[PDB]
Amino acid sequence: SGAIYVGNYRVVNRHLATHNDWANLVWEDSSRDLLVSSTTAQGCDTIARCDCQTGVYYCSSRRKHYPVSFSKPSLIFVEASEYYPARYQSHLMLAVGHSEPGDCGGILRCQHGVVGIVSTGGNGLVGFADVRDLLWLDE
Ligand SMILES: CSc1ccccc1N(C)C(=O)N1CCC[C@H](C(N)=O)C1
Ligand SMILES: [Zn+2]
Repeated sequence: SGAIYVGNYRVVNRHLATHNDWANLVWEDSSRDLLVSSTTAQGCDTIARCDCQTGVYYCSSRRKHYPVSFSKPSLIFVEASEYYPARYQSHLMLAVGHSEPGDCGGILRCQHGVVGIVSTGGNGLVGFADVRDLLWLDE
């Protein structure tokens, strides 16, 4: 679980969006596993605008923040789960790190701010949904 709170926006994994989220929708993309809903109060997260490939992510299944190197946002095969059929997920970055289902929503941050949120994983892999291209989150 977890979200990004920037301006009057709440950014969550689309597969974990609550009933309150769909009733206040701004934008969603199934192929990216992202959903953005509107908020009444202003949030304080800053979105990174960079091409960093090193950062720190929060892993709820270990209660630890880990430093990682991560790939550039790409179209990557994601196996079928209870939330999506087998498909390519776009704008996804992989790192070598622990993750389990339950860790989705953990923030990945670099020196410039929020880069993305945990969205997928594997044996010793963790995947993050990038948000650095969503320039409109700033305005
Ligand atoms: C952190 S998720 C995880 C971690 C280790 C191992 C497996 C997973 N699973 C199952 C995973 O990748 N998911 C389930 C949630 C939806 C994901 C998606 N964006 O399509 C696919
Ligand atoms: Zn950066």
